[PDB]
Amino acid sequence: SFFTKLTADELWKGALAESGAGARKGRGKRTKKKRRKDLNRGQIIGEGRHGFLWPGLNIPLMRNGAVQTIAQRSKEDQEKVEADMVQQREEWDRRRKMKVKRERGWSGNTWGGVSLGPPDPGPNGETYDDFDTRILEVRNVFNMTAKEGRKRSVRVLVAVGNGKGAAGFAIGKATERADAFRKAKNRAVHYLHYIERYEDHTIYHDISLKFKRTHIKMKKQPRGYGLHCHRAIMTICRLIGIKDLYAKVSGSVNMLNLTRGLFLGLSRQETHQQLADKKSLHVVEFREECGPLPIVVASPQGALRKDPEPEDEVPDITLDWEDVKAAQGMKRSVWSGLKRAAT
Amino acid sequence: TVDFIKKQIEEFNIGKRHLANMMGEDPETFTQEDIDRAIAYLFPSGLFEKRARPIMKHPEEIFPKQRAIQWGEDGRPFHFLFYTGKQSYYSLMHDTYGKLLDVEKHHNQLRAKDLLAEKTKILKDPIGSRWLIKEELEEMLVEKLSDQDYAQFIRLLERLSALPCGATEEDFVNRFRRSIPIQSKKQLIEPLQYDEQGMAFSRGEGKRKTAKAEVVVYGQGSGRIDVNGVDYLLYFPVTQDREQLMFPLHFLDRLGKHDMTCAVSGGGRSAQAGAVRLAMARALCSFVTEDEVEWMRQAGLLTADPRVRERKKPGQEGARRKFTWKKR
Amino acid sequence: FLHTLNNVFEPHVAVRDAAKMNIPTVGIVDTNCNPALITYPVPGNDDSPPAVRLFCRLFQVAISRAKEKRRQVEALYRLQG
Amino acid sequence: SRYGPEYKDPQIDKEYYRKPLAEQTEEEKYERDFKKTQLIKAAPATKTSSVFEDPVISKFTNMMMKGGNKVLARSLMTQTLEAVKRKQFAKYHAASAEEQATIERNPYTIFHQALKNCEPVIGLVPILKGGHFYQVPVPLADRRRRFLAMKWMIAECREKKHRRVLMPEKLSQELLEAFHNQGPVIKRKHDMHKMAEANRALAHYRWW
Amino acid sequence: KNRAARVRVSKGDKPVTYEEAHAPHYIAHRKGWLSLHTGNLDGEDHAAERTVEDVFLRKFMLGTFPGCLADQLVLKRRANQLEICALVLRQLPPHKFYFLVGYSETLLSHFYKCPVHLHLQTVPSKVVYKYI
RNA sequence: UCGCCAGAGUACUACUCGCAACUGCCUAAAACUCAAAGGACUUGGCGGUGCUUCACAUCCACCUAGAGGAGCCUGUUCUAUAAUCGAUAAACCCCGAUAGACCUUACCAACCCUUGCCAAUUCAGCCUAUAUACCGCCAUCUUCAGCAAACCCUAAAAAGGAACAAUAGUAAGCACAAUCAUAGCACAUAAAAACGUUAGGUCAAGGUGUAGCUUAUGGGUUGGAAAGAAAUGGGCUACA
RNA sequence: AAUGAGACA
Ligand SMILES: [K+]
Ligand SMILES: [K+]
Ligand SMILES: [K+]
Ligand SMILES: [K+]
Ligand SMILES: [Mg+2]
Ligand SMILES: [Mg+2]
Ligand SMILES: [Mg+2]
Ligand SMILES: [Mg+2]
Ligand SMILES: [Mg+2]
Ligand SMILES: [Mg+2]
Ligand SMILES: [Mg+2]
Ligand SMILES: [Mg+2]
Ligand SMILES: [Mg+2]
Ligand SMILES: [Mg+2]
Ligand SMILES: [Mg+2]
Ligand SMILES: [Mg+2]
Ligand SMILES: [Mg+2]
Ligand SMILES: [Mg+2]
Ligand SMILES: [Mg+2]
Ligand SMILES: [Mg+2]
Ligand SMILES: [Mg+2]
Ligand SMILES: [Mg+2]
Ligand SMILES: [Mg+2]
Ligand SMILES: [Mg+2]
Ligand SMILES: [Mg+2]
Ligand SMILES: [Mg+2]
Ligand SMILES: [Mg+2]
Ligand SMILES: [Mg+2]
Ligand SMILES: [Mg+2]
Ligand SMILES: [Mg+2]
Ligand SMILES: [Mg+2]
Ligand SMILES: [Mg+2]
Ligand SMILES: [Mg+2]
Ligand SMILES: [Mg+2]
Ligand SMILES: [Mg+2]
Ligand SMILES: [Mg+2]
Ligand SMILES: [Mg+2]
Ligand SMILES: [Mg+2]
Ligand SMILES: [Mg+2]
Ligand SMILES: [Mg+2]
Repeated sequence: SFFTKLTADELWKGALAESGAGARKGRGKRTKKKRRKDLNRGQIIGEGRHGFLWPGLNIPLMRNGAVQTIAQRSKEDQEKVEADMVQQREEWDRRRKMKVKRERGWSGNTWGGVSLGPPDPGPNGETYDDFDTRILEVRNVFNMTAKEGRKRSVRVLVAVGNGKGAAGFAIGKATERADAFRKAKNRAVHYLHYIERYEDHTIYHDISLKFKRTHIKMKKQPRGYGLHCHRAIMTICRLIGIKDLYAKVSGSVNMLNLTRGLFLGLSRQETHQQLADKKSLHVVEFREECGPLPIVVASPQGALRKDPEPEDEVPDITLDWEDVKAAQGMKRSVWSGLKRAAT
Repeated sequence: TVDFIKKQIEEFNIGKRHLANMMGEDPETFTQEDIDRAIAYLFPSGLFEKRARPIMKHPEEIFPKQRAIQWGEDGRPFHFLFYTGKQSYYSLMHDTYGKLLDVEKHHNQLRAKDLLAEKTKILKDPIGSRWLIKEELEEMLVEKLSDQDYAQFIRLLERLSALPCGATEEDFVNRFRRSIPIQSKKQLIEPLQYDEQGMAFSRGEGKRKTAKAEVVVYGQGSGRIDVNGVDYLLYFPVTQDREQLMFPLHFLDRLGKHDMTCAVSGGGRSAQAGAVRLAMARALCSFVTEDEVEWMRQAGLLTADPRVRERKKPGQEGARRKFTWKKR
Repeated sequence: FLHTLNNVFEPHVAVRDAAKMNIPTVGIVDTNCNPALITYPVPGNDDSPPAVRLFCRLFQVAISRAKEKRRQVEALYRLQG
Repeated sequence: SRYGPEYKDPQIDKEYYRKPLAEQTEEEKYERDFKKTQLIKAAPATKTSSVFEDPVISKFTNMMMKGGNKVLARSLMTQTLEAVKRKQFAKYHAASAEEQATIERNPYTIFHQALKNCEPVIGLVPILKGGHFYQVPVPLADRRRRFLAMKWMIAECREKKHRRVLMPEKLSQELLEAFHNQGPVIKRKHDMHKMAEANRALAHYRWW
Repeated sequence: KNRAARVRVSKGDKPVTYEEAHAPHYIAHRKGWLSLHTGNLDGEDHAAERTVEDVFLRKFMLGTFPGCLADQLVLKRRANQLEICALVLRQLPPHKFYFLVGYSETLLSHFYKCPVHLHLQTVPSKVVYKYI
């Protein structure tokens, strides 16, 4: 029955059954990963159960200048050699069950907040080791096809940043999740924004914007209290470099709109120097802990206007009801003042 | 890949020297045709694909034409149309259009001076001139083209060629001209043969539907045909079969002016009758003037019949008929 | 850009793409063009043949002088040391 | 089809080539036939330049053939023309002075004339409209009328003939019957005219 | 769809050698026969014995050289001597190759009662014809 | 500035006030049930939707020879016997079989054998169950032209990506194409035909996952699987 | 030309 035997690749290609019709449209819900074991991982050409020492294969051909001859092995010696092989195989099994504990994202199973390392180098040889990327949203996308039917595709939305004020985002979609990450990282560095940071810890002024159907409001904060924002905003803020911010999200909480709305609002930020130039007047910062000391932070380069600003007795500004309610001390929710973990 | 080509060139010359040394010929005249017959002998590869046989030729002819480097060390492109995607095609278009303006400008000056010294040389019908094929043109510009681009380029040449032609322009145009082979349907008239005091006898070959006929016609005898040593009337009882033999002779009005002996083997009665008919038509071309030979072709006498019995496909009752198809 | 519009009266793709690649553009803009993305717009006429020829010649001498005066200073630099 | 699109139908008539100088346009037709170097198909076995053949006879001979017996079909057609000739010769002898130069003794003339009287003038084709079929008369083309006349001749002599009477003699009788406008085939032709005339108001259904 | 001795297309990351890259209908058109002998001629006998011996060598050479075999063997039968041509990767030390060469030549000669020739050509890795 | 809106179904309903209404109008809940209901959009399929164009064995018009009727041969279903299995819309039905008197043979009835083919083995052996675990080898849409990977674009991207007097796409891989075979070419026929669809067919070519048997679902000997009430498919010979 | 789908994501 020697002719009845087959090749190792043929046997494993059939035993695994990873090419049939079961694994096409989710028909196979086994959920247990069948593992293929290479039976040639441990090989000693010449070694056998009977224990024959063939000169040339296992034992050296020449011993002390004399060529060895064919010889057998002692029963006790052969037992020890066989005991060595089985322990090696048991060790291999122990090194396969264990799995590397990946970085903990926003949760234990989602990919939100998981870093993928530095982006791939550009075609010109430029290397980006300072940039870091984070995953914001992974979602399976299905499409209806004439032949296959449900064509499952994976799209991801990642953001990159160096921590010095430059960051960007992009979306990458492919048939495989592994290929999806690669496309998202490379296309991210092509779209980069520069977000001005007042003293490299906070935005210059409070920002209120409405991107499509997403209402996001951000407020300036001192150095002590920082990074109290949406868990997706915190991921972007750490990449940009902002370390003190408060943000409240109202309306739709879609990840794509929130990311676009945040960058659009931050890219529209106005600095003190620009405000001084367009007004031709000095801007004075009144620190509360420094008393009534008039610290000057920016000066209008060029002509200085001698005409003071017209003082309006009652300013005409649009106030948000949430801001006034909190200021007067009427927000008594059981979630606003809760103690949380570190930033 | 310039260096790789250079390495192939030098070792091919060295390899040619070794082949000449082992073949025992003169290495100075070891031509490519000699190399092909030498390789076909040392390595007798039996394969039906003509391109799959072992080859050893000039690396320039083997390796496809490669694009040269388009920019210097500083990155500046050498040509001024490199940013158009297809520099070679558009440069040719730019030069071709520029020649048209120069011809128009030159013709305008000639009209001002009241002189017309140019003539239309587009008509090259006796030579058999045809424009470049798209595949041939792509191998001249070393760049891929499209059907829309090819048609535009050819039509532009027609405008250039329809204008008065200059000496420089014709040299430019003639690079885009190709000559077709000689086209003719005249047959080769076999000269008459004389043998052992026999005058005006010719031999013809005919074959139709697995039946080969050998007919030799004597121009000095009366009207009779001897097939396989027996009279044609006995050998062809069917009226239709004997009508086939009449068809060549009757068309030439020489039914009784030729004595023939025939030898036909294989096939049925009609296959032999058709084969003998074809052989006589080819054999009688020697005795007939050239003008009526053309008339012979127009009647279908000289054209062999390509209709042969087809095979039987596996899974079918016959050559085309299939088994009964029960829908349910 | 001697003409910022294509043959279908739409803004040229190169105008938008150049801004993406951060490439400054000097283009002649007609009365129906969009000078928003062009960093050095030149409001003028791009249809009459005399206008088009004038712009080409002006950029011919501007380039030639730049090429020549680059060479003249290089010659002076070579004899400096 | 082993013949490509370039191949054309050969010309067989010898007289077409022997007198070309009396016309100019026809000269341009065949001088360019070979000047264009167009290939010519092989001569068919059935057709020949013999002056004693006739195209209508070959088509009629082919239809009578069953299976692949061309010799038997040719033999039957030969006897049928002979059978008609014998009957016409016999009737000529037993005739008066004025009757002698009335009878036609040419079987080819009789055969050509017989078919030209059995051809229907207007045919019928079913048309589906409103879930029902209406027999709508149509002006059948010449080739269809010529083909239909031959089929009626073959169908009549094959079906309602006696077992003893031979095929060549039975067909000979019908040719004479059709030559006098009194054969059953002529009756069948009139019957098709009866149905076509009755449905004369349904001709508006057809759209061609 | 035909599946006899074919490798299916899977993106462009799986290398294929020349033998495996051609469908079986290309035999005698693009690639020759891996074995040549007189048994399958027109009027020659002794065809079944050659076939079974051929199959055994396909299984013996594959197991004698585990992993280091590149592709299929080539078997040539001249007179009564048997020639085996193989492509072997650079896996075993040259001492082991000569040991196996001597072991194979002697064992097969005394089993089929005919002289055996074993010629080896060594390549750095499997030769790739398409994809990759 | 006024009116109206607090998940869906129950509900333009029950009860209540007013009304020339009396099967009515207006006002308008709850018990209970569900974890959704609902707006817009994208691709695909489909349409007894419209417009234009087209079927060279093809749908109609139309050509020739046949099946369905009878005998016989053979294959299924049903009937029958103690007495296989598998195929069984197109893609089953002279099919696995280019092949069964014993053998083959896997079926039945009896009668024997328990390291029971091999060098060894607390192991050999299984035509035992699972084609819904599979490799192999195919059917099929199909002589349909589209599939897949790299990359770019879209005031966002579910997805889509062409205008030649060109308006966002690019170059390669597979398939078609070309080439090769049928001893000239041509034509024609063969051969080819990707990614997928039908959990299509095949544990009974063979191998093998999982489950089962182990003095028995294993091995051997002898004898025997009859029979056609009836129905049907594909064929041969005819009805001259 | 009326009807049909169950334990496929
Ligand atoms: K659609
Ligand atoms: K039948
Ligand atoms: K038995
Ligand atoms: K099994
Ligand atoms: Mg399968
Ligand atoms: Mg967890
Ligand atoms: Mg939500
Ligand atoms: Mg037939
Ligand atoms: Mg204008
Ligand atoms: Mg609300
Ligand atoms: Mg409710
Ligand atoms: Mg109502
Ligand atoms: Mg009511
Ligand atoms: Mg109430
Ligand atoms: Mg049909
Ligand atoms: Mg019959
Ligand atoms: Mg019957
Ligand atoms: Mg029957
Ligand atoms: Mg059965
Ligand atoms: Mg069954
Ligand atoms: Mg059993
Ligand atoms: Mg299946
Ligand atoms: Mg949109
Ligand atoms: Mg592509
Ligand atoms: Mg192509
Ligand atoms: Mg050929
Ligand atoms: Mg062909
Ligand atoms: Mg085929
Ligand atoms: Mg092909
Ligand atoms: Mg199934
Ligand atoms: Mg089915
Ligand atoms: Mg089944
Ligand atoms: Mg088994
Ligand atoms: Mg079974
Ligand atoms: Mg098993
Ligand atoms: Mg038993
Ligand atoms: Mg019946
Ligand atoms: Mg059949
Ligand atoms: Mg008989
Ligand atoms: Mg019902």
